[PDB]
Amino acid sequence: ANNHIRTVLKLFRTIDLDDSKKSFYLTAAKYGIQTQLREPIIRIVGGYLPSTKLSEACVKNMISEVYEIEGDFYSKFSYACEDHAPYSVECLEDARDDYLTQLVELFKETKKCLRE
Ligand SMILES: [Br-]
Ligand SMILES: [Br-]
Repeated sequence: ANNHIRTVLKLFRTIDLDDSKKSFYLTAAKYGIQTQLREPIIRIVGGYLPSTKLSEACVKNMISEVYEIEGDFYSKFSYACEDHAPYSVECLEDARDDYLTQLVELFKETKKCLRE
């Protein structure tokens, strides 16, 4: 219900990816989080009855893993980019598929623990 939506949106708003990173990188990283995690989780918890207990521990662990997954994306976009110059669109594109794959796997695991 809308109480669960509020709780989940507030937790997603705590995600700080470092807004001084390249604008086009942040656009991609945030869009992946939005489309692979925030929107599908909001769809799920919006359907709960208002009295249903949502596992905040489950959502908070999901948030923690987003930082790890985005940090990996950023390293491969920048200094650890192998085949192209750091910050190049090739580096972003070359790392983006795996970033999204990791977010999809995190979504699948998070779904299992959402209900307390
Ligand atoms: Br949403
Ligand atoms: Br329910």
